[PDB]
Amino acid sequence: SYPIFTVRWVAVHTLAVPTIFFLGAIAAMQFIQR
Amino acid sequence: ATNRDQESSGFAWWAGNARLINLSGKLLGAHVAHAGLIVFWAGAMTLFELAHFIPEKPMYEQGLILIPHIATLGWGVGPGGEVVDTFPFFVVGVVHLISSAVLGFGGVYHAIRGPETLEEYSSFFGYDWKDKNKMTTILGFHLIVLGIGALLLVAKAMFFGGLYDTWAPGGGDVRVITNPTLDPRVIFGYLLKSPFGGEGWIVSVNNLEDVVGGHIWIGLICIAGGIWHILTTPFGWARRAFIWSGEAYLSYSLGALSMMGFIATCFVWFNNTVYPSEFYGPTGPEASQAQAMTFLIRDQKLGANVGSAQGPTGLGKYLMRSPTGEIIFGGETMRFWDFRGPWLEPLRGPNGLDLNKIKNDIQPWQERRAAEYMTHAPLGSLNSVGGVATEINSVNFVSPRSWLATSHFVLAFFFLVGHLWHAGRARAAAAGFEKGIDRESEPVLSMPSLD
Amino acid sequence: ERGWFDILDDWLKRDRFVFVGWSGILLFPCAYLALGGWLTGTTFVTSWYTHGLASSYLEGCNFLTVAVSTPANSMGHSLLLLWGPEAQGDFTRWCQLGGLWTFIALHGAFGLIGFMLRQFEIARLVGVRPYNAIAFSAPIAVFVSVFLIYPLGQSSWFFAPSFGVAAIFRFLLFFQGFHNWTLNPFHMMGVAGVLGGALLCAIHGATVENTLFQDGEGASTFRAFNPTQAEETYSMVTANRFWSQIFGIAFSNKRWLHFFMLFVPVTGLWMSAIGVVGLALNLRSYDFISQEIRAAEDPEFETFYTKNLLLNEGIRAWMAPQDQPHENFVFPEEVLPRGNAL
Amino acid sequence: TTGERPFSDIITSVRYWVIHSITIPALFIAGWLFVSTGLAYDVFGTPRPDSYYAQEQRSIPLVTDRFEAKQQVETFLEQLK
Amino acid sequence: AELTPEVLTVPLNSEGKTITLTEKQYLEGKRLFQYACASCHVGGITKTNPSLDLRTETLALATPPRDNIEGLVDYMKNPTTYDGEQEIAEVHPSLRSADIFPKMRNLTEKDLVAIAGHILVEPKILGDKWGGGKVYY
Amino acid sequence: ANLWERFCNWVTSTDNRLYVGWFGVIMIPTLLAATICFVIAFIAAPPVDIDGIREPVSGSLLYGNNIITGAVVPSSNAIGLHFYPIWEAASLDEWLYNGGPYQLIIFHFLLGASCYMGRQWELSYRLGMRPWICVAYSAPLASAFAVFLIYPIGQGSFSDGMPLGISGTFNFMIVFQAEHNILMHPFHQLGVAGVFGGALFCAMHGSLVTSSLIRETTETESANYGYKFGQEEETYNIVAAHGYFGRLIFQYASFNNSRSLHFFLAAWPVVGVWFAALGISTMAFNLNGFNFNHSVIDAKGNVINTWADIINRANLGMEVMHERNAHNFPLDLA
Ligand code: CLA
Ligand code: CLA
Ligand code: CLA
Ligand code: CLA
Ligand code: CLA
Ligand code: HEC
Ligand SMILES: CC1=C(/C=C/C(C)=C/C=C/C(C)=C/C=C/C=C(C)/C=C/C=C(C)/C=C/C2=C(C)CCCC2(C)C)C(C)(C)CCC1
Ligand SMILES: CC1=C(/C=C/C(C)=C/C=C/C(C)=C/C=C/C=C(C)/C=C/C=C(C)/C=C/C2=C(C)CCCC2(C)C)C(C)(C)CCC1
Ligand SMILES: CC1=C(/C=C/C(C)=C/C=C/C(C)=C/C=C/C=C(C)/C=C/C=C(C)/C=C/C2=C(C)CCCC2(C)C)C(C)(C)CCC1
Ligand SMILES: [Cl-]
Repeated sequence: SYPIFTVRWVAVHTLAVPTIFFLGAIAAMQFIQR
Repeated sequence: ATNRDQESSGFAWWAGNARLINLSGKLLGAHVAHAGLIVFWAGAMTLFELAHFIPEKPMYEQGLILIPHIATLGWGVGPGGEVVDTFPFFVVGVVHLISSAVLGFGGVYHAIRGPETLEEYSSFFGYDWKDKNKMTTILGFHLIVLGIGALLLVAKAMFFGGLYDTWAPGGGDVRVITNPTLDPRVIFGYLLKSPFGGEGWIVSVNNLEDVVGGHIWIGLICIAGGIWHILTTPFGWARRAFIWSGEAYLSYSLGALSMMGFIATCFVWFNNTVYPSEFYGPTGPEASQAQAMTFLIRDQKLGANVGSAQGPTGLGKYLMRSPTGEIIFGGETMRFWDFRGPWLEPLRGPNGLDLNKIKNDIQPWQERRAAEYMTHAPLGSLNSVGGVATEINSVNFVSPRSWLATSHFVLAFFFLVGHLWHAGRARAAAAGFEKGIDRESEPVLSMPSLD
Repeated sequence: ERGWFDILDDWLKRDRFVFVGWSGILLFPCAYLALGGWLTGTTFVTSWYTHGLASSYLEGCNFLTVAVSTPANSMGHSLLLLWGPEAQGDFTRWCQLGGLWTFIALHGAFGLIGFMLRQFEIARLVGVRPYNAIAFSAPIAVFVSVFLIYPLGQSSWFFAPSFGVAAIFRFLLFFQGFHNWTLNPFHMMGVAGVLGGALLCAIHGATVENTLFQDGEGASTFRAFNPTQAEETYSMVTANRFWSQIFGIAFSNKRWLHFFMLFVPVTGLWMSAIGVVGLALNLRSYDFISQEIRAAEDPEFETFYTKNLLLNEGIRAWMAPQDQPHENFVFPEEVLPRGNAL
Repeated sequence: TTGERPFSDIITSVRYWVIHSITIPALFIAGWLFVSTGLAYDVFGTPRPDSYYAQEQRSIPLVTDRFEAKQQVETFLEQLK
Repeated sequence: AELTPEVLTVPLNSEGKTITLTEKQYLEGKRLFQYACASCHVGGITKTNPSLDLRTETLALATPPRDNIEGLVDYMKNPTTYDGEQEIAEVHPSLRSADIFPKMRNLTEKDLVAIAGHILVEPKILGDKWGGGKVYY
Repeated sequence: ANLWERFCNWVTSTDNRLYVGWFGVIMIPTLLAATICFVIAFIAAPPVDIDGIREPVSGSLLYGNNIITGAVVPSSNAIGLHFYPIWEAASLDEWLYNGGPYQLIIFHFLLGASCYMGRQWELSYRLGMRPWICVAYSAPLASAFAVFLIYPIGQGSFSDGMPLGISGTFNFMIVFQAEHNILMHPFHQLGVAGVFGGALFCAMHGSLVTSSLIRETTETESANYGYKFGQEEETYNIVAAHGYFGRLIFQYASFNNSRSLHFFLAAWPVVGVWFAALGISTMAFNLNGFNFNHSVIDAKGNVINTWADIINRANLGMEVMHERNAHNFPLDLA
């Protein structure tokens, strides 16, 4: 009934895809020791 | 699902607990379940404090707020406030934790299993908010309970080991209170003191005899009034002054709690008798006076005549006169000359600080105590870096007096907002316009214009 | 004529979950890049070579202390294009030299233009008057005056605000110490507009909510409103009588009331922007000459004005060596201004 | 409504979660590895804890020229032994 | 820059013998210094008497010299005034006065060495910041 | 109709041009007293020894101040938190030297303004209104208590209360930053969100309602004449406003219920200013902003400065210079 790939789909993923990658990068930083 | 949606009850989910107003049985459960939460926290937090407690560190260096309450009552501590036995702290924690399961059990039962309303089930436990006789009777029972509670503190002080007395000769110790103050001129004279500097209203109580005798008076008063309110019903003048409804009664209590929270804020901030500095750290006034004492001692040891040292402003560098003549510490701490503490009073004469005692009678334990309190002033950051806002990281410290005073100001403030919210709503609901203005009966349309 | 331009126009203006429009060709890349640059920079990029500061989660900063910092003072007002003569196409050097700051500020400027074109574009399609776009001129005037004009009057981008929480706090304190910005009547007007705007926001909302008509039976009054109803949902007449008798004066025209709510904060922000334009040239309201002449000659004359200048003097001397490392200030202990004891 | 499938429809559909139970952790782990391999340091030019200063120096490697700024940073980076 | 054995090498006594601490000793010294000393000595100053700091140059001119491990360990057992003339255990924390300074009751000899080591290494790291006060914050 | 019932009916009458009411019976005399003392003191009061060090600060117009530098100066640090009414002074000249007027103004003002809040409740009850306008006023009122009463209590002196003047306010703010790092306190940050947000939503609501006014006038007249006081029908199209703002963002980020929209307008600034007031009130007991001074350390142990450390440098400059003759000992503990 509904399409899958719309403008809203692109807008959602340009934000959500880097967010998750950044959250993993920042999670790893909590174990860096000087 | 009796009254468990917005259509049946009229209250949306975010005001869902308002659906309980006329469901005394579920309302009983909510109250009992919640008291279990209070008793749970008391039990659990004590155990957490105990597990994290090192007896060689001062309590106030360890983030403790509950163990200091227990130690003040005389359990676990000896001379100087040194911890001699942590088992009482353990007992207090365990018993509160175990009791919360009993309360949680009853709360959950009444909330979801028992009768939703109690009026059909029992007329003794049933009540109607508008029944002025039943409401004052329930009030009377709880006054008798509170009165017994105040008498338990007297029993501990007079018969079961006593209380920790920061003022006791020889550095502070547990002491049995044998002659509590009963003179009503003393006890009620505290109530008529100004709340301003040098007076301090009831926050100024500074000896355990007054503390204990005040609780004797409070115990009798609560028991008597409790019997009074069981046997009587509100008088005609009282009937006309109040709103008689559940929300109204809530709003009055919210006002009362807000007032008590503000008083407790000032108590922990200024009083060092029922909040001994050995357990809670110095007061703000105390640490500021202690700095002046520390440098007076240092400089006098180097050969300064501190009585005659003129500071840059022309006022004494170490000592000056208060606006009424008393000899007091100089510098910015001139504002704190109302401070009284056991480490300072041996230097006090009839005219205030006595220069001969300062020159000759300062004992090493006083220098120790002043350096300790000066370096544990109640200043520190939200992430618990101790000291002035410009200090570097190193010292993990925020005084218990700051934690207890800030938390209870915030709570008291919101409880005042709650009083205004619910008192204003109670009034509007009683009169019938808490849902808005009737279009066909808009009161302003029947009033003469202003101009 | 239904050429490709008109077909493109059709697709851009489709009623979808996120409207696009012609303005969206400018708005969306520039907004996304400015936001992505700030998140990239605050997560991974240092300020060590431009400021002597750590400024990223990677280095151990937290949400309050991360920033994308301004470039080094030696860059002047360089555009700092990735392909320009400073970075020379080297992405890593570009980051180390402060290229992300101009990247964010410039894409942000064009993003803001794009947002305001979007307000015009949508307003014209729906058929409303474009007052929302007009009100948005005030955030744009602030952004352009603080982030672009102010550093362009100064020696370099370095003295622009850096993009971070604590870095902005440093910017507030720099403006007190060096510009005496609290004394500036253009700032004062901006304060009045912001605080008066918040005041109007609170009072209008509370007044509506407490003069509601009973249009339903539930104790939650929110349900008793229908977006297409013709009637006012609250009593303007009762509201007017309440404030007339509480305060002396009240609104009586609802169109004036809501124009005024537009007017007050928008005007305030515009006033503050003019003052910052003056600070670009150091054209400060720093002193009252009459106060200084008296205080120079009369060492017993003291006001809160002279007290605050002493604080500004402390700020300048104690923060300048670290805050301006390219100047190489060496201030021996003996020259630092300090009161007694502290 | 504007025609796209409702969000509540999508995020309660098994197929959404079949796909995203993989794509979400995969991205998280890529981000973690970007830091844990040390790649982030070298892409952006950010100092490691042991490379802010040389062992005995206490001066910042501050950039002071506009058009030789690139060489200045490279020179500062050499001097880390 | 790194915390190297060179940094961690400090005078053991006045005769010029050195001792090299481990990183674990240094970090233990830091934690114990914070536990027992920093309330008055944060950053190498002395809040209750700012005339005396913990700079090595100041410790060198104490009597007896305190710019080495043995001198500092002795100070924490039996502290004296700067000229050595008087014993100040009654007002300064020490092993001799662990009854009245209870935090000293659970310090062992090994701990005193680690605290001492922290005090001698920190100036090699921080330079003027150590003992310099707010001017160098 | 006895004389007490007559007086009560006049006091509570909804026909007075300005409502009096029982709160107004306390409000009117206390606000008059504070206002008259303030005006006289601002024009003509002699210098006041705010910090107790016999170093009087000039606050009034006749003693060399303009509108921007003038103030009613807080009472002396030597008084601390003692009550200092006129009758505790040996003379008016003593009372003026020691900052007597400050105490009289703020005590009467705080009483009057609390009664102003009660009066807002009281009139809503007489007119058949809902009662919570006074809850919104509690936010600015709590703030006045914070800087005039609570902060003096915690610091132990009314000499650290906010001065009653424009430059005096700035002095208070700067010293507050030095002593509590208020910028780094989340309650001040929530307060900034409250008033930045409140100003934003103010301009938002004003612009959207204005954008959707229903054409009722010609171009040569003010559109404000298109609304008539007391008219039954709404004057703008909220559906058109929602249709615009929903497309500006997305549909579900926009209000179409005027009641919940106006509730949001009330709540956002009021809640934010409550936090601001609680920030001042809890920093009165020295629970200060986040301290990240020297939080970032390199492998060797060198301090790596952050923007937080640059803020600390500015705070230090404020600290060492404020009240330059008032400190004899190294720590400014209150
Ligand atoms: C202390 C906090 C507290 C307490 C004691 C209550 C209590 C109650 N709420 Mg309220 N409520 C609260 C907070 C609280 N609420 C909050 C924060 C909100 C906003 C979300 C609400 C919103 C709300 C609404 C909208 C409604 C209520 C209702 C009720 C009543 C019936 C609930 C029910 O039937 O659920 C049934 C739920 C279950 C059977 C699921 C599990 C519930 C049990 C009790 C969990 C207990 C777990 C515990 C660990 C077990 C310990 C056992 C051990 C002691 C032996 C009950 C008296 C209802 C009411 O008024 O009825 C007339 C109702 O409609 N509440
Ligand atoms: C003993 C105290 C007490 C009691 C028994 C009540 C009881 C009631 N209140 Mg009142 N109220 C109180 C104090 C109290 N209030 C205080 C102190 C305030 C000021 C804030 C209010 C302000 C208030 C308002 C504005 C309203 C009520 C309403 C009500 C009714 C519905 C409540 C409900 O279901 O909430 C449901 C509970 C929730 C929705 C949860 C709220 C979540 C809070 C905000 C989180 C707080 C953060 C937490 C402390 C820390 C963070 C936690 C996080 C990190 C996880 C109920 C009769 C409603 C009413 O008028 O009905 C007649 C209503 O509109 N109350
Ligand atoms: C009277 C309340 C009170 C007070 C004064 C203290 C005080 C303390 N606690 Mg305790 N504690 C409490 C309640 C309290 N706690 C409660 C309710 C719990 C269960 C959650 C705990 C569980 C607990 C643990 C597990 C620990 C402490 C610790 C401590 C110490 C350090 C505190 C800290 O670093 O905070 C950090 C500061 C914050 C987290 C700020 C909180 C901000 C809140 C969310 C704002 C809420 C505002 C308001 C309520 C909401 C209004 C909303 C509006 C819309 C109406 C300090 C002595 C520590 C310690 O040293 O133990 C020995 C520790 O480890 N506490
Ligand atoms: C203030 C709290 C409170 C109140 C007013 C009530 C009231 C009621 N309960 Mg509930 N209940 C409670 C708490 C409460 N309960 C708790 C804590 C539990 C778990 C133990 C229960 C578990 C419970 C069950 C399983 C049942 C009830 C029932 C009832 C109803 C009949 C009770 C009766 O006639 O006993 C007669 C009076 C006594 C037997 C005297 C008991 C004396 C106690 C046990 C000794 C301690 C007294 C002393 C004051 C305690 C101090 C506690 C304090 C330190 C906290 C009545 C409405 C019954 C019901 O709902 O019927 C449908 C029922 O079946 N309750
Ligand atoms: C929880 C405690 C509590 C509560 C809620 C009540 C509630 C009530 N009492 Mg009861 N009472 C109590 C405890 C309580 N009482 C105790 C312990 C005793 C024994 C001492 C009494 C003895 C008693 C008597 C003799 C009477 C009541 C009456 C009443 C009713 C009228 C209350 C009223 O008008 O107060 C309003 C308060 C006043 C009118 C006091 C004067 C107003 C002053 C100026 C306010 C001062 C405020 C100021 C801020 C004070 C600060 C502290 C101050 C001490 C310095 C009300 C139902 C009346 C009644 O109807 O009996 C059936 C009544 O005649 N009570
Ligand atoms: C405050 C209650 C203190 C605590 C806790 C610690 N020290 Fe201290 N220290 C303090 C003072 C007032 C002085 C001067 C004593 C004098 O009159 O000479 C000192 C001195 C020292 C020194 C000598 C420094 C010098 O330059 O000679 C040292 C080495 C020292 N203190 C070490 C030290 C240690 C290791 C501590 C924790 C176990 C410690 N101090 C705590 C005040 C206080
Ligand atoms: C109603 C309701 C509600 C509420 C509820 C509640 C609130 C409840 C409570 C509950 C509770 C309140 C509970 C409790 C419980 C408890 C318990 C269960 C305990 C146990 C204990 C133990 C087991 C112990 C142990 C130990 C010991 C003995 C020793 C030491 C160690 C230890 C700790 C291990 C809600 C909101 C959800 C909603 C719905 C409705
Ligand atoms: C314990 C103690 C003590 C004692 C105490 C006491 C003895 C107390 C008492 C107390 C009291 C005894 C209190 C009281 C209170 C009261 C109140 C708080 C009141 C209120 C009122 C009101 C609120 C009213 C209102 C109104 C009006 C006014 C009008 C009409 C209407 C109405 C009713 C609303 C001492 C200190 C010695 C010491 C320590 C301990
Ligand atoms: C720069 C640049 C660029 C770009 C980039 C980008 C575009 C990026 C993006 C990025 C991104 C896009 C990122 C993101 C991130 C995110 C994050 C990191 C988030 C986080 C979050 C959080 C953390 C949350 C929190 C919270 C809050 C806030 C509130 C609510 C609650 C909670 C707690 C949840 C390019 C290549 C073009 C070129 C070169 C330069
Ligand atoms: Cl001082």
